[PDB]
Amino acid sequence: MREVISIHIGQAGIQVGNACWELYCLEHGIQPDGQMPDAFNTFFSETGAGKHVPRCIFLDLEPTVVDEVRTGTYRQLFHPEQLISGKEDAANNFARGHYTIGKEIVDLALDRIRKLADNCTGLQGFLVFNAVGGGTGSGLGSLLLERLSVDYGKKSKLGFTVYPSPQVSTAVVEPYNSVLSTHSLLEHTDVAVMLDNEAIYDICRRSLDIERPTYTNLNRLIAQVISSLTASLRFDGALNVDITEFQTNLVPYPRIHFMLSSYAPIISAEKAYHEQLSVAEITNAAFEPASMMVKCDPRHGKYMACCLMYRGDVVPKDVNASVATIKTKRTIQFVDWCPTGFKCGINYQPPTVVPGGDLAKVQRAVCMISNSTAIGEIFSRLDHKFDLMYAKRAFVHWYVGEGMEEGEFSEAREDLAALEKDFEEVGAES
Amino acid sequence: MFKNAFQSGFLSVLYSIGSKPLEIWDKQVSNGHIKRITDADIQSSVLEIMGQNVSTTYITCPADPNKTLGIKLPFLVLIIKNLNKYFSFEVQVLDDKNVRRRFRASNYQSTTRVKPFICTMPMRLDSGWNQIQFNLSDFTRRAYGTNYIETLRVQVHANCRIRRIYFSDRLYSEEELPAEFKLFLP
Amino acid sequence: RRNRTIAETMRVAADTRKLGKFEQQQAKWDEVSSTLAYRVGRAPTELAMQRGPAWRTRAELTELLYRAQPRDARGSNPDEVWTASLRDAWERILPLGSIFSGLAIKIRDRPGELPATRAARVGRPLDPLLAPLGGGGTTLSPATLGHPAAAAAHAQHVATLAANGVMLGATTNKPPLGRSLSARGRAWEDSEMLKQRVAEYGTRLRALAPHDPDFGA
Amino acid sequence: RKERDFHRMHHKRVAQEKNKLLTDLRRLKEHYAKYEPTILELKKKYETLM
Amino acid sequence: MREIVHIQGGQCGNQIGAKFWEVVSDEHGIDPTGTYHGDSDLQLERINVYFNEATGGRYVPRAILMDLEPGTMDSVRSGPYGQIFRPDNFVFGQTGAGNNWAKGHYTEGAELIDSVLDVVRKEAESCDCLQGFQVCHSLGGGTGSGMGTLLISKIREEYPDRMMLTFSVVPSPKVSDTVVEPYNATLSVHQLVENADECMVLDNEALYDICFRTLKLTTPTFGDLNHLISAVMSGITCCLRFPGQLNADLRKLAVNLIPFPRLHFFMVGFTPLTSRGSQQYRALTVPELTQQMWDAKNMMCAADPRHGRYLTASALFRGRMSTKEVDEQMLNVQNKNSSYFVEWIPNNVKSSVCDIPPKGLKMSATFIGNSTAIQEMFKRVSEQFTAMFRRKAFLHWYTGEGMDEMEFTEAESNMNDLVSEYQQYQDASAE
Amino acid sequence: SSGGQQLAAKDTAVKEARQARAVNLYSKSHSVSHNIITGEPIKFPTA
Ligand SMILES: Nc1nc2c(ncn2[C@@H]2O[C@H](COP(=O)(O)OP(=O)(O)OP(=O)(O)O)[C@@H](O)[C@H]2O)c(=O)[nH]1
Ligand SMILES: Nc1nc2c(ncn2[C@@H]2O[C@H](COP(=O)(O)OP(=O)(O)O)[C@@H](O)[C@H]2O)c(=O)[nH]1
Ligand SMILES: [Mg+2]
Repeated sequence: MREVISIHIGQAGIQVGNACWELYCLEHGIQPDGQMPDAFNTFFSETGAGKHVPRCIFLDLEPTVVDEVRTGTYRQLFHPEQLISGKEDAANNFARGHYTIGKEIVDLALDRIRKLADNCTGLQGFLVFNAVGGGTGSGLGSLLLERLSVDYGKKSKLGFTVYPSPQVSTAVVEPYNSVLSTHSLLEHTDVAVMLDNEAIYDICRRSLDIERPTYTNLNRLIAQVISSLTASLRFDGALNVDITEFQTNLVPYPRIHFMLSSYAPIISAEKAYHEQLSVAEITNAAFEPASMMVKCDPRHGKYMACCLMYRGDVVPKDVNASVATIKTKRTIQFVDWCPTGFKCGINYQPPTVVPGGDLAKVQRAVCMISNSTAIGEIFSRLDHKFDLMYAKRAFVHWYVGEGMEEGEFSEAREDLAALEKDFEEVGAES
Repeated sequence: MFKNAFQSGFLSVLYSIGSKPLEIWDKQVSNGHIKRITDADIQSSVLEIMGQNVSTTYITCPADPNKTLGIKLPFLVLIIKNLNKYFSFEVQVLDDKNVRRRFRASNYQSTTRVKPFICTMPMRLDSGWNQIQFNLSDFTRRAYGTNYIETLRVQVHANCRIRRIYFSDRLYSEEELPAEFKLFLP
Repeated sequence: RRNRTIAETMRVAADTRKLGKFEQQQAKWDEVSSTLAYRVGRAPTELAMQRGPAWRTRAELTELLYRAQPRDARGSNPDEVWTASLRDAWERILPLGSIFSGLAIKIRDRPGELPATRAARVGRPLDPLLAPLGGGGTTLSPATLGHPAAAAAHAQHVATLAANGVMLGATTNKPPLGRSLSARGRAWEDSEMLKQRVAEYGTRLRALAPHDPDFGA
Repeated sequence: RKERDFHRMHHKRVAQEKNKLLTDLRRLKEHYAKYEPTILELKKKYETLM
Repeated sequence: MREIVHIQGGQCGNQIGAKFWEVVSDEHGIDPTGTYHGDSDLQLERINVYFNEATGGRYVPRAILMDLEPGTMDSVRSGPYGQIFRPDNFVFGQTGAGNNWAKGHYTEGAELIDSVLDVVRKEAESCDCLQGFQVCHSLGGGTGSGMGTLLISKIREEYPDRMMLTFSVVPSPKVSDTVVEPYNATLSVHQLVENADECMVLDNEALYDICFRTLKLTTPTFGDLNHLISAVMSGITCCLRFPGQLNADLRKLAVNLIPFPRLHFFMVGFTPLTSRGSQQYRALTVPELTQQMWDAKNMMCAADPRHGRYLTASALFRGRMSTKEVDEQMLNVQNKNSSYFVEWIPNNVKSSVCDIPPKGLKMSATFIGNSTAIQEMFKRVSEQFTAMFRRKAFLHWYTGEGMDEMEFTEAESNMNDLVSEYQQYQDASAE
Repeated sequence: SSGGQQLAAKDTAVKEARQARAVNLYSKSHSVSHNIITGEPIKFPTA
């Protein structure tokens, strides 16, 4: 049976998962008590008499975001052993999350990963939610994904990493923890989908017409992306597009596996009635650079491979007629060696809406996961950011004293140049 | 067979020139033909195997499937002409652990594959005629930890022109080659 | 150097072009790799186009590790282990749907042996870019696991630089040269955690796979 | 002026981190020096026992 | 007593074949439960061609369903007319091939081939006098294009005297539904030229134009295209199941439509299609169906038949019609535009009639065409191949499953050989 | 026994759920309310 295991690492991992697991409960009707009043088998496992538990572990070194779930409205849904906590946090230190503190808690993390994998019949993949700009989200996630590649082979890893923006970020040492995590997210993660913070702030500011939203409103429509890409396993549709379709169709070369994300209908309640949710409208709106969840200009680069995840009353013709107009437009440039660029998945369920959420109840939706060479421009922003800070070796003795040698920064930065030189290698026309 | 009849040095297993070339070799054809043709450059009668399918037509040295062959020599030398077509030959050996290991070289593959029972090999050849020096001991030592003892089966299933396939103890060039083994005669 | 139907004239000489297209494609790939390498500024073996054998040997390591794990690392499922081991045959029936219109998944999994269609250790001895590796293939020994020579060379280089006391990230005017993980010995295969896992599962790994072949010759 | 400021900054930082790691070595020394008298007396007890 | 084994591979093969058994059950009167409720004896005269009689007098289809993902069989089984099939015939996997030809044909599909071939051998040996094996699958995917062609190669070795009717959809020209369409299409066509006896070519884009221009369906659903495809499949086998003045079985079609052993790719089309706004104004006669038969817009193939010459075309007429109207209309279509037909085969048209029209129509016809214009389809996919092949893009997923890169060059050099003989037969002239 | 009657009731509930899912699949697998090929109305097939 289709069965996924999701891992949430770091303070961004739980808070996205809090918004994620709010949505999967309403999709299958699961109450916060954990009782439904066969499609639930992916993200939930039946337990005893009518009780369903999530197939997830919430691990974080800091106990603040973990016990908030333990005292929250979902205190009966999660297994108490699944919520793994620690004494002290990594405290924005990649060396603390990977060498000193992260060694003791990763043994208990794999004890429940093994327990979750044994109970379910067929694994389909791994869904990791973390922020590479933090200590636990990067350092402990680097060690955890290193375990999962060396132990659980041939099962794909879906990476949803919150990534720093050049315009604004909320930590001084964002360049270090993100550069040091680049080695782990290259070799180990099979599929990595990028997310950026204030690129999705502008989604709320412009599309949702809200001037002052917060992290709670930020992560709810992240869960819209996560649920839409996994919705083909849960519910029947015209084109059943599973997890293993993403790895076989969105990456041509095994280390350039970085893809974008974009949700097409992002409209409020009062804007929903005036505007006509046409399939040609949402497909045009999805490919618009404004609707991307990371700051990329697709005009700068070329598309490599695009996956389209349609939901609701989408007939298989309007998906074809809308995307045929996409190829004819000049502003959407594809790479020369990939004539067959699109992957279309059509599902048969409208997206659910949470009570109190900003998003309106819409008949149709598009979630596009696309590979582009403009994704290399994100890492170029972090490149000069790292080298200017590393020139005077500021904020280094925190990493040096916590197990790491000073040389580890050198191959980590020079690993990032291998990622940059790969993107402008594959973008070169022949 | 061929265990008591052991000759020092070379041991010719199949020679095309003679009153009856296919003296010990079994024959098998399917949408193909076996044809003794005198070629152009050598002007000598050589056997030819042709077929539209590689795996269908073959000739095997042991005629009965139950019977086995024995040569203790670690070299197999075949003189074949490159037809710019598929070639394929297969040699089965008995290793140290009394196990049957089949080394099977072909022209239609570029990467070698080592399964626990059968190893598959690429073959690249020059333009015209050629001799191929299949080193039994070296190839079985590279493929597996065991060492060569004897060769049980040799079988060409290909589109080729064969003459002078034989077994050798070690590499022997033209100036120390015996009288009738040349095919070049300088 | 220097009567029959059209279908037969195609079919007779078709296998010659079957041969010829591969060396035509190999020459085309060599010139594309050289032009791309000169355009982007890296070695031809360093290029992203030539990462196929690395993914192949990664797949072989993962499959051998999964088939040579112990029972508890593979899975401690009480139904799976017991109902697979109820007799000499190892098959489990996985029900799907209700009992009325039900479907069955017949999982067959024999421990300690690779499947016949999966037991293959594939390497390439003809592509020249893997000549320093001596034939890109799967190695199950911890000493030769991954890329050991380049890792040792990089370790010697960084030890020599540390002993000489030079500083490398001093200037922002000089961008670093873009070498790959396989060049630094920091690929997936060269991980210390595969090293220790293969070391701890080494005996049954050699039970499944008897010898690591050297594909150079 | 800027170039000498660069090199004196680097010399200062390397000297500071050398002193920090030296003090860490001092702390390790004084922390594991306590295991020496107990192993001395236990070895003497072993020798007298044999 | 002639009888066809149905094999449905992949998401496309299961979804189309679910709709295919809807027509066949309705034509033979089999209810949703499976029991016979026909109103004519002629339906029950030949049921053993597709159905096996079980307990209670209900009939189970002779269909074997295969896919490596359990999602597709849940839709087939739980859907309407889904209880007729046998759960033992639902031979299926768990891991999922996932659009990869290497996974379906070499590694992951191979552990299920010994299971699917066991239930095909059971269905083949139990029944008395086989015709062939009708297989419905795709070519852009990897689970049905991969595992299906492994069965086709394997079932040819076991039964070499039986035919292989393959209904394979191709990549669309305007759109790609999977990113690896040129990889899977070229690697499967090469596996079909030497194995499949005769091939029917379909695509989504040609059926989209049919549903919009002629049927006037502005929102043609996923099963509306399958209904048009299912009507073609029943039209191929019409002379077997029902009598007629000129019966033509599967072997008569292939001995007529195949001049040379590798020119066995055909384009198809169902003739009596009209919208409800124009149903009451259409005069359904032999000239009216023949006018709609030979039109390019009625074909279910992306290749435009005006570009090349029809080497051989066949039509499987149904309905109480006169043979002379069938005779003189197909004589007239050759003479009016003889440039669009080949010249060295006289009498290109294979005409046959079946006296029982389908349910709801007084007259119908199913057209088969061996046109050399279909070389434009293989030229397009090979053009998409060399663009993707020259950079090794999306190639390590194929070679990571033990596949050599020789099979890529093996595949397209048979594809290039296939398109080369199509061009040379069109250019060739007699005297 | 009462367990047998309960099993029969559970089987009937399973049949009702399968009928509902089949109705959903047919209703959103057929677009227009009329047969595409022939003049015939579209009905859910029951027997
Ligand atoms: N999208 C999203 N990102 C968040 C959210 N909360 C925090 N983040 C990101 O996470 C960063 C904050 O540090 P974290 O990575 O969460 O810290 P951590 O993972 O717990 O690591 P330690 O604090 O050292 O234990 C911010 O820069 C944000 O970019 C959230 O609710 N939604
Ligand atoms: N006409 C038609 N085409 C279909 C149907 N289902 C899938 N396809 C085509 O099949 C291709 C994708 O095949 P896929 O689902 O990946 O097959 P799989 O790999 O075997 O699972 C697409 O190009 C679709 O257009 C169907 O019901 N009808
Ligand atoms: Mg934290």
